[PDB]
Amino acid sequence: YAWNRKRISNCVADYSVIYNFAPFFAFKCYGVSPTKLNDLCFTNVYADSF
Amino acid sequence: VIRGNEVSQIAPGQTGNIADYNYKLPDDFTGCVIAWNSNKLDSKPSGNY
Amino acid sequence: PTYGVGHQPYRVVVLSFELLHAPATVCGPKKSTNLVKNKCVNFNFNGLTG
Amino acid sequence: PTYGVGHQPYRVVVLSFELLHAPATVCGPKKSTNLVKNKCVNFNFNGLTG
Ligand SMILES: *[C@@H]1O[C@H](CO)[C@@H](O)[C@H](O)[C@H]1NC(C)=O
Repeated sequence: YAWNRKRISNCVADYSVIYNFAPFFAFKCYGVSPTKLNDLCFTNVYADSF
Repeated sequence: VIRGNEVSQIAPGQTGNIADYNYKLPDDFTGCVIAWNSNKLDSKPSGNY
Repeated sequence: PTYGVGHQPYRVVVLSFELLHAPATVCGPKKSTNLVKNKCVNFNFNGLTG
Repeated sequence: PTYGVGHQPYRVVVLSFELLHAPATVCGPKKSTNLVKNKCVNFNFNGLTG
């Protein structure tokens, strides 16, 4: 009910180092692909945790 | 034998660590993949090397 | 064994089949039937049904 | 209990609903509304909307 929001901006996003940080099976994405996250690149990232 | 994060890497049309430098599958692949947990036979408390 | 479920070892066996272009060597269990000619029948030749 | 994770017992309940052709008998908590006629309204009759 009080989930935490964090803004990610002005840095270099390496998505290949997420996997060895938490024990999760699937990096479930909807509009993009998890293996192609380094070639394309974005404007801003929002991280919500609960 | 791989780890649990890379089980999704054994698929045609994937990139990463296993699918790029260890084991690459063709795009016209016709076959099956069977992956099962081995926490008892392939694991040691001091670390499997 | 103290790791999470996303870092357990996983045994992987990949069965890659070659499709029927050569004479067949490995085949599944099916009972053969004597050949008939000059009659409209249903044939199953090496997995090819017609 | 010493067997693997794929040989464990699994309890299965299959809920098969048969579609509405007879008068409907089993369905849940949707509050009914009084019926008005001779007006373009949005109707919900036994689950079908229009
Ligand atoms: C979890 O994050 C902490 C942050 O201090 C780090 O020390 C630790 O190594 C991380 N866990 C793993 C498995 O990388």
